[PDB]
Amino acid sequence: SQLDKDAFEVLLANCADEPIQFPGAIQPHGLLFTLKEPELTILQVSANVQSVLGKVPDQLAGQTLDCVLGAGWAEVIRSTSANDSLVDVPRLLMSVEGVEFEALLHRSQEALVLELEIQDKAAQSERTGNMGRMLRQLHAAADLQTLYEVSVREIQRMTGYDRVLIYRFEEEGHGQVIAEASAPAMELFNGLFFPASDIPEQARELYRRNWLRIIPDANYTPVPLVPQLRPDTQQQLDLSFSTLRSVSPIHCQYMKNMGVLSSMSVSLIQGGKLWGLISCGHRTPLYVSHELRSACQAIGQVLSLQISAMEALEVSRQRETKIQTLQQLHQMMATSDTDVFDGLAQQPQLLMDLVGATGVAIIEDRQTHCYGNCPEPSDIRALHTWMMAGGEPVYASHHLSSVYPPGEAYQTLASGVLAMSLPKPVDNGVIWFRPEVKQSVQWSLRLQPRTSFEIWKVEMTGIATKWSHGDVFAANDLRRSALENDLARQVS
Amino acid sequence: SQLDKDAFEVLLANCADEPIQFPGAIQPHGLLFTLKEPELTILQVSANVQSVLGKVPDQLAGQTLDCVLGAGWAEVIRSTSANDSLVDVPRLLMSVEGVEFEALLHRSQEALVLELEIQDKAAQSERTGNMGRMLRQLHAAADLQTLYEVSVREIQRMTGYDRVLIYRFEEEGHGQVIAEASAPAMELFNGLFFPASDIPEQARELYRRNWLRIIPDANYTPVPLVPQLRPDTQQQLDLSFSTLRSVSPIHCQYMKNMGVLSSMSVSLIQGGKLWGLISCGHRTPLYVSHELRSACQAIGQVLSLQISAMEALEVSRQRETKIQTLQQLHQMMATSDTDVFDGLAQQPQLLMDLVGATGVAIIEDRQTHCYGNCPEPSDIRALHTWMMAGGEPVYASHHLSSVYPPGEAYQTLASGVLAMSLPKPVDNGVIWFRPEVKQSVQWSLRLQPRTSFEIWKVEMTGIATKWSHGDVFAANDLRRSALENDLARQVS
Ligand SMILES: *C/C=C1/C(=C/c2[nH]c(/C=C3[NH+]=C(/C=C4/NC(=O)C(C=C)=C4C)C(C)=C\3CCC(=O)O)c(CCC(=O)O)c2C)NC(=O)[C@H]1C
Ligand SMILES: *C/C=C1/C(=C/c2[nH]c(/C=C3[NH+]=C(/C=C4/NC(=O)C(C=C)=C4C)C(C)=C\3CCC(=O)O)c(CCC(=O)O)c2C)NC(=O)[C@H]1C
Repeated sequence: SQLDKDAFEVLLANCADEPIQFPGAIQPHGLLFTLKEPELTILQVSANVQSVLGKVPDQLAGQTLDCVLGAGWAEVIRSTSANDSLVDVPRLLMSVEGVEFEALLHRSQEALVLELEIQDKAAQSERTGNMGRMLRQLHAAADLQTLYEVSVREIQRMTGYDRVLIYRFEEEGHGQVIAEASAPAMELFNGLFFPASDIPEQARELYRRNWLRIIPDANYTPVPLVPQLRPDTQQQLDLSFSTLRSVSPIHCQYMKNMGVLSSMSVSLIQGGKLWGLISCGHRTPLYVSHELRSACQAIGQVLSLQISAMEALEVSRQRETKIQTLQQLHQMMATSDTDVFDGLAQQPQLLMDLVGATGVAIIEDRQTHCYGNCPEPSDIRALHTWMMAGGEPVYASHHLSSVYPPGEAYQTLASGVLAMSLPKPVDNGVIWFRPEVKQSVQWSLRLQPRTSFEIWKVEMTGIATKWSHGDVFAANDLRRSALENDLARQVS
Repeated sequence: SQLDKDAFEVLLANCADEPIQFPGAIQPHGLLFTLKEPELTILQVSANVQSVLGKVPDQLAGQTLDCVLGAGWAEVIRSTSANDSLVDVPRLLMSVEGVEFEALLHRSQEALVLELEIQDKAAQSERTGNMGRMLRQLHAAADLQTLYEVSVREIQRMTGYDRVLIYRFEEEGHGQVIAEASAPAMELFNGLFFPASDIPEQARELYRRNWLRIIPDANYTPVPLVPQLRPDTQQQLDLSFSTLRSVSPIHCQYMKNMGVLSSMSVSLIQGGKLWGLISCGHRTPLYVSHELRSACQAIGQVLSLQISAMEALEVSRQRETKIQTLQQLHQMMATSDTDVFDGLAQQPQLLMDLVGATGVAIIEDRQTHCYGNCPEPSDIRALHTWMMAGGEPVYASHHLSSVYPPGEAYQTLASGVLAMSLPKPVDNGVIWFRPEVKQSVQWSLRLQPRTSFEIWKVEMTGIATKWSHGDVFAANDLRRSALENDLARQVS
C-alpha cells in the first residue's frame, strides 16, 4: 500500500493541528443518528446502518425516526428527549430486528445526536459491594504513591485489562507514568516521560470535556457519516461529546506498536485542569458494558477528589517546615557575625532544604563558599555579576541556558538558580542550584514509547523543576530577614 | 413509674462519663453471639434467641455454634472466619427455622463477635445507576454550601427519611446544623447550635471509629446479653464496633422529644477527625437493608474526601488575598507619613479584611482612631496599656473576658482582639476587634433542641471565632512590614 503509506506520512507531519473533533466517521461498534429536536428528522446517518437493520443509508436521510426503529421506540425517544437537558437519562434499551441496542443522547449545535451502541450477548450485586471495597481502600491510603498503586490495582482487578497506567501532566505539559499495574510477561512502563506533543491540544481539551474514552478495537475501519456535512448548518458534525468517535490513525498505529488493541482512558480533572489520565490497555479486542463504564467513571471522579485533597494537604505540610526553617534561620542571622550572610554558611543543609536544591553558594566580597553539588567557583563568580545586573531582589529561573548563554557548561550540575542580594555595594548574596530533571529519570521506530522518551530527553534539556511559590517566598522572606539584621548593623 | 423516672434522672446527672461502649444489651433487631476463634464455642448469647429459633439462652452458653444454627452454616462460619481479618467479607445469608438472617462478623479482644441481623420480607440495578448520578452531582458542586444542599437532597432522595441534617463540629466542640432536607410539615433546624455536652467523648470516639450508626426503633426494649460478663476475661463485652448496640436512654428520650423514632447517622471523618455528621430521622420505625447501608456508607466516604478537598482549596484561596493585601499595604507603609501607623488609617476597610474583623483602632501618641464597629475610645485606650504589658508582638485572644476582667463591658462589640506594636517608646499599635459569635446566629423542657440552643448561648458567652493561622500570620507579617519602614526612618 504505497499510496496509503505516503498519505499516512502527510498526517504525521501535521498532527498538532489535525481536527479530531470532526472526524467525519464513527467507530463500528454502534450507530449514530442526527435528529432535529422538534420533528426527529434524520439529517446524518452512519454507513453501518446497512449492515445492521439492513437499511440503505443513501435514501434514509431526510425521513423520521420511526421509519428506522419503529413507532414505539420513536415515541420513547420523543418522551425522553422532551426538554430534559439530557444530563440525567436512565439506561435505555432497544431491540430492532433482533439486535440489542443501548441508547445514549446529547445535543450538539441545536441537533440531537443519538448513539445506538451495540450490546453483544457474548459479552453479557457484586459491583455494588465492590464499590464500597474500593472506596474504603482509597480512603485508607496515606501517601500519594500508595494511593496510585492501590488505584491501579483496584482498577485492574475490576476491568481485567492487561495493563493499567496512570499519567501525570507536569507544568510544561509533559507526561509521566507514575503508576503501573500490568499483567505478567509484558513491558514495564513506570518512570517513562513522553512529550506534550504526543497529546495534542485538541485531545487534551476533549479529555478535559469527556470523562471516558473507549477504543474497543484498534484495527477498525472508520464508518463514514452520510451525508458528511450537516444539512442545517452546512458544516461537519461536532463529535466532541460522542463515545462513538473515530480515532486518529496516528494513535491507532501508536497503540498497535505498543501491543494494545483495546483502550479505555479515564480523565482525571482537578480544578478544571487535566491532572492526568488512567489508561487501560488490552492485547485482544475488548468491549466494556455500561455496568463497567459507570464504575470506571466513578473511579476518576473519586480519585480526582482524593488526589486534589491530598495534594493540598502536602502543599501545606511542606511549607509549614518552610516557615519553621525561615524562623529557625532568622535566629542565626544575628549570632556573632560581622556579615549577615556569614551566618548561613554554618548550616548549608538547612539552607538547601528551605527551598529545595542540591547546591548552595554563599558569596561575600572576594570569597565564595561552595556547598553541595554546585558549579565551579569561577563559574559561580561569573554568574553572580550578570545575575544581579537587573537589580531584582530574588531572581528565579528553571532554564538558565535560555537567558544565560554561558550557562550550558553546567547543565547537569546547575540549571535552575535562585537569587538573593542586598542593596549594599559590597559583593554579597546566596545562590541555590537546582539540577536537570533528566538526571533523575531512568527508564529502560517512529511511534513508540521508547521514541517519545528520546523526544522528551531533547525537549527538556537544561530545564529544572519550576521554582514553587513557596520556594520563591522562602527566598523573598529570607531576603527581608537578612535585610533586617544587616540594616540594624547600620545603627552601630 | 416513679421508680423508673427517679432512676432515669440519675443517668442525666452523670452522662458525660457513662460507659456506652459496654451497654450489656443489644437492640432487638438481631442476635449477638460471642465465639472462641478455634472452637467457635458460645460464650455470650443474646436473650432474644428464645423468641427466635426458640432456644433457651440459660443453658445455650458453653456449647458449639452448630447446635444453634446447623452444621452447614457452622462450617460456613468456620470457613469465612479462618484467618481473614474480617475486613472484606461478602454478604452472607442464613435461614434457620424459617427466618432470614444476615451475618456480620468482627473481632473484639480475642473473641469473634457475630451479629445475626433479622431481615424482614416486608421490607424487601437502579442503585448502580443512582450512584453515578450522585457522584456527578457532587462533582458539579462549586461552593461548600451548595455541596451541603445537594448532598442532603440526594441522601433524602435515596433513603426517603423524613429529615436529613448535616452537623459541623466547630473548634470548641460545639455543633452547627449547616444543611437540612426535611419532609413538609416538620420543624426547621438550620442554623441551630448545640453544645459539645450533647455528644459525649465516648460517643464522639465511637463515631470516629464507626462509619454508620442505625437505630431502627427508639421505643425499644434492650435485650440483655447472657451472661453479662465474658467468661474468658471476666469483663463486659466491648460493643464499640457492633451495629446491634444498645442506645443510651437519654438519647432515646431526646429522639422521642424530637419526634423521630428511626435514626441513621453517617460519620464524616477528615484527617482522622470528626468533621461532622449526617443525621437522618424518621417519624415511624424504619429498617435499612444492606443495599442501602453500603450506599450511605459510600456517601460519607465520598463527602469526606470532597469536603476535605474543597476546604483546603478555600484555605489557599482566602490567604492568597492575604498575601496580596499584605503586599498592597506594604506600599502605603512608606507614602508620606511621619509615623508608620498613620498610613493604614486611610484605608480602614483594607485593614479589617486582611485578618477578618468588624472594627479596627489605630493608636498613636495621645490620639486614637476608631474605625468600624469598635469599643469606646476610652475603652480602647485602657485596653491597650494592659494588652501590651506582656511585651508580645502580636497578642490574639478570642475570649477577652477570660483574661481581661473589664472586657465584659463590650462583649457584643469586641470579644476577640488582635494586637500589634513596636518596641519604640511612644504609644503605638493597631487593634482588630472580632465580635461575639452569638450575635450572628438566629434560630427560632429537658432534652430538646430548643434547650440545647440555650446551653450553647450560655457556654459560648463572650467567645469570638478563633483567630486563624493566616490571621495571626497577617498581623505578624504586617508588624515586620511596619518595623522595616519605621526602623528605616531611624537612619534619617
Ligand atoms: C502530533 C500528534 C501525535 C499524536 C496524536 C494523538 N495522541 C493521542 C493520544 C495519546 N497519545 C499518547 C502517547 C503516549 N506516550 C507514551 O509514552 C505512551 C505510553 C507509555 C503513550 C500512549 C497518550 C498518553 C495519549 C492519551 C491516551 C489516554 O490515555 O487518554 C491522541 C488522541 C486520540 C483519541 O482518539 O483520543 C492523538 C490525536 N500522537 C503522536 O505520537 C504524535 C505524532
Ligand atoms: C451528657 C449526655 C448527654 C447526651 C448523650 C448522648 N447524645 C448522643 C447523641 C447525639 N445527641 C445529639 C444532640 C442534638 N443536639 C441538637 O441540637 C440535635 C438536633 C437538632 C440533636 C440530635 C446529637 C447530634 C447526637 C449525635 C447523633 C448523630 O447524628 O450521630 C449519644 C450517642 C448515643 C448513641 O447510641 O450513639 C449520647 C450518649 N445527650 C444529651 O442531651 C446529654 C444529656
